[PDB]
Amino acid sequence: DLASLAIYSFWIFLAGLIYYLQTENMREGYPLENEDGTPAANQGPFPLPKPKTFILPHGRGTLTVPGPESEDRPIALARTAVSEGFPHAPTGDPMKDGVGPASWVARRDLPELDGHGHNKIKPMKAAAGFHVSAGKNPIGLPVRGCDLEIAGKVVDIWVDIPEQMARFLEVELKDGSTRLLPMQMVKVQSNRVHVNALSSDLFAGIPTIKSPTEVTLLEEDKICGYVAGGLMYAAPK
Amino acid sequence: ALLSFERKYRVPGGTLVGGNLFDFWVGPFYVGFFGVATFFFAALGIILIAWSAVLQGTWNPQLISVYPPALEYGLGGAPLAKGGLWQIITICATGAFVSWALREVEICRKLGIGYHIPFAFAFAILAYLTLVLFRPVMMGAWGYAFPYGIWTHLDWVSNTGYTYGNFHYNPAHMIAISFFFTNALALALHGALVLSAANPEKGKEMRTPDHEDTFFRDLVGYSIGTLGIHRLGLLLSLSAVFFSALCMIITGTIWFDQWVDWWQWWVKLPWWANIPGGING
Amino acid sequence: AEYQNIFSQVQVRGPADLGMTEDVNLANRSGVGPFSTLLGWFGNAQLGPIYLGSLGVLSLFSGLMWFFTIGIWFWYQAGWNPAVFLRDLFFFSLEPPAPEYGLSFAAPLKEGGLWLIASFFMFVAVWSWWGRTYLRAQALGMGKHTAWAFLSAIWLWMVLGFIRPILMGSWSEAVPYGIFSHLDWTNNFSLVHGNLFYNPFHGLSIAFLYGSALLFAMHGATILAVSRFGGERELEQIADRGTAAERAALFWRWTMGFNATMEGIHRWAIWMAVLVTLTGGIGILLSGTVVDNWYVWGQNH
Ligand code: BCL
Ligand code: BCL
Ligand code: BCL
Ligand SMILES: CC[C@H]1c2cc3[nH]c4c(c3C)C(=O)[C@H](C(=O)OC)c4c3nc(cc4[nH]c(cc(n2)[C@@H]1C)c(C(C)=O)c4C)[C@@H](C)[C@@H]3CCC(=O)OC/C=C(\C)CCC[C@H](C)CCC[C@H](C)CCCC(C)C
Ligand SMILES: [Cl-]
Ligand SMILES: [Fe+2]
Repeated sequence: DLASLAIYSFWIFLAGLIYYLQTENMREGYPLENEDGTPAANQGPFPLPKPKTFILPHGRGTLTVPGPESEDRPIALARTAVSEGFPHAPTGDPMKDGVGPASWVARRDLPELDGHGHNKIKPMKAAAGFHVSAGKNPIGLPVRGCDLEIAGKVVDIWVDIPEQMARFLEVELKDGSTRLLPMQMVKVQSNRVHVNALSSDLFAGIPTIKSPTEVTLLEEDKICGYVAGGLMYAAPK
Repeated sequence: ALLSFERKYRVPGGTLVGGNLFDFWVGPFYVGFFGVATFFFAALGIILIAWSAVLQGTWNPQLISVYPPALEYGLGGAPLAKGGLWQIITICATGAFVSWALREVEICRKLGIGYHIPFAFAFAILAYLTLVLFRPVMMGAWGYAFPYGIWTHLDWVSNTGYTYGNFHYNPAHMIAISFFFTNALALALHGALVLSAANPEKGKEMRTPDHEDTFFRDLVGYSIGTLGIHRLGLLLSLSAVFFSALCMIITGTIWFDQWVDWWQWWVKLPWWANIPGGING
Repeated sequence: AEYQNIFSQVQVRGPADLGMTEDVNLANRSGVGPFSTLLGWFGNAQLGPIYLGSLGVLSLFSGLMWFFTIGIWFWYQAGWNPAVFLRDLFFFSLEPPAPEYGLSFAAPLKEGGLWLIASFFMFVAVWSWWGRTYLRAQALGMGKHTAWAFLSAIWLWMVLGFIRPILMGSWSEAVPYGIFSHLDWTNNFSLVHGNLFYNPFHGLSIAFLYGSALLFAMHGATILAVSRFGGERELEQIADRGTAAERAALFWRWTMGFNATMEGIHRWAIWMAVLVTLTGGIGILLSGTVVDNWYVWGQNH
């Protein structure tokens, strides 16, 4: 029967489709490793995908995946048990070491570029015509931590020009320096900006950026990682 | 085993119950208190299904069917073989689904991310609870819930539906369907767009988000944006399930007739109700 | 409580983005439209510009004619009475020619001929639009994933209104142009073929339709959960994996035992959705042409 041949054929096609999808989804992180970093014996029934290349715009080079996988950065963690399956505890300051919920990835120390080769993210004071068009404007507002103490004041807004959206709030600290705060980790209010992830004294520990007009992917990851990590490492305060 | 970048994330903490007593993984799976709880409920639920199968006299997954108590049992407990199994299995499932959600929450805490996922999963649980608990309770009997059988639960959908004529006329059902269709449309478009940007024409450099925007702008005159599309996808699928639970929680509780009759608040309207002509005149 | 990033807290507005040029013929790109603060709370506020080429205009022209043919017919059914028009709007229906006419085009206007005319226009409108989704991607140097995914939806539509009717021998088998009437056609179609629940392709189609809501809920929530690390910027995460892509992957690996990649999740997405209409088209195409009763068919196989 045709209907019978059809459905039978579809299930064959589907098994082949799933096989393809799973291997496509192994272009990052595989092969699997033992907790000591060495390759793991069991890699599953699905084989490693064959290399594919991405030619990045603006002479940024080419990415090949799968490929030599390495965390080009030290990991301040230690095994908690002999066997596998147990937590690895931070050897130092998780927040400062960038581990656990405060982890960051060694991305390119370059700014994400827009389609025309310009910095994607930029402080409003450097983006002609950008302004708050709705909602409360956090600029000039005090930034308060989970300790209820004021850590500083909002001196600017870093916007994703292409998407026209607020991504970072630049906060000036007592020492007079500034730090970027992810927009999705703050709560803008009528009189202040509340940050539940950090305590006022921890804002200084937020990794700093080199240029005052741009931010690299590497820095964005350190900033975001550090801030999100406060939810677990700055909660006691 | 671990993904090459996973180790730095497998730190202690994030639990809601049991401190570090269950703070560990089994293979890739995180356990946690809710993990052992899920295993418990799931194991007991599966064992009871197997028991119901021994009673049914079949091992075929196509025939095994666990029916709820008869309507005569109202909301009371029933004997294992006559619906009790369905009642206990329903309790185990609810415990398993809820525990699964709380386990996700712990996972969210350990990774320091938002709780959007378990929050979203809760809508599905509420939809399940609507058909198996809320509606049955409001109608006065567990027997109004669906049976646990691959094909028998479809017959249930059919019988329940036709009990009200053509279910297509349930206005809340229309809305849910529109969200379901619009969702699949949006998922297809979003997957396509990203892929078309990351895997451009041959002989071209990987596209940027701007190309995605320009594409949808040229095509339909508006780009919701990278953030917007994920927000929309979540909203479409959640709204679909919401209107699903809604179209069922009102059927047989505040509505009892053929759903097509509902549309009279528009047709039989006093004035034009009698104007000659059209389809209803 | 915490912020959820479902709606923006503070909207920002700057110069309108005219878009990438690439090989797009700017001669057909309109000017920029106004900003919608209302839309700005959920997504972007910029409206337009839009592109209109020869194919788009043709598509718009045909589409409007399709709408005009159905509308004019509705007025006729309403007796040109505005009141009757608004009350029976959803009850009006432009039905296909009766069976007697087979696949003939000789059906009288008031008895199916107008349906054929409306279908001609819809056929041109859809395919022209399909060519357009292909051309818009080509001009920007993008892959043709959108045109291919669109072909899947078009496939179900082609089967419902043209392919199956032709193999069945009459236009009477096609779907009528009416809100409630096409709903009744759908219900009748199932009763006539022995319960569509037993059409395995319908079952698969449901699994993917349900699976699409499951997958987008999973994906939408996941990206929002890691938006605090710039997760929504998926293309860059693909080019240079960040903690956002890693945390998202680990959340799922720890939850269900396996995960995706920032790029691979979109292949899962495009296929989950595409399979909906793909399997659905097959199931409908096989109905009445090869299988008359699905329930019965299923008991024997
Ligand atoms: C003849 C039948 C009637 C009809 C009768 C009914 C009835 C009766 C119902 C629907 C319902 C629905 N109908 Mg209808 N329906 C008809 C025709 C249609 C048509 C159409 C093209 O014709 C469409 C598109 C729909 C669409 C729909 C959906 C909106 C809705 C189902 C989604 C849902 O509730 O998800 C909700 C999601 C869930 C219930 C899933 C729960 C998930 C749980 C939490 C997780 C499970 C975990 C698992 C056990 C673990 C597995 C382990 C494995 C190893 C992985 N109907 C016809 C006219 N319809 C249902 C509804 O609204 O329900 C609320 C419903 O009850
Ligand atoms: C929501 C409206 C109705 C309903 C209407 C329909 C209709 C109509 C159809 C299905 C179909 C299915 N339904 Mg149902 N279904 C309902 C509620 C449920 C529940 C529940 C706990 O709520 C479950 C687990 C299922 C499960 C299923 C799957 C077996 C099948 C494929 C759907 C799919 O892939 O979705 C997307 C989900 C995924 C892709 C995730 C993977 C889910 C796997 C496939 C589900 C495993 C179910 C499993 C066998 C239960 C035993 C596990 C325990 C170990 C014992 N339904 C309610 C009552 N269902 C289709 C079919 O062919 O049925 C025969 C079908 O046509
Ligand atoms: C009594 C009714 C029968 C039944 C009869 C049918 C029939 C008959 C069909 C389905 C089909 C479907 N059914 Mg059913 N179905 C039943 C019960 C159910 C239940 C349930 C009880 O829970 C569920 C979940 C479903 C689910 C489904 C879907 C998986 C599937 C539709 C795919 C889709 O997205 O189409 C929506 C998408 C399209 C129609 C694509 C068309 C797109 C065109 C190209 C766009 C035109 C746009 C236009 C030009 C104008 C608008 C543009 C504006 C300018 C914006 N059915 C009951 C048992 N069902 C369809 C299928 O494939 O079945 C195998 C189908 O034909
Ligand atoms: C609210 C919108 C949509 C949605 C979202 C959603 N689903 C989710 C999530 C989210 C956000 C998860 O995080 C979670 C997940 O982990 O995904 C991989 C999940 C999930 N959605 C699932 C299924 C599912 N979701 C569905 C639907 C939807 N999910 C929506 C469309 C459907 C249907 C029918 O449409 C199904 C079948 C699971 C794969 C997974 C949750 C896994 C889980 O809870 O595991 C714990 C339990 C077990 C391993 C087994 C329990 C054993 C029971 C004791 C017995 C079974 C009895 C059962 C009631 C009978 C079923 C018989 C049928 C034939 C009727
Ligand atoms: Cl065009
Ligand atoms: Fe995405």
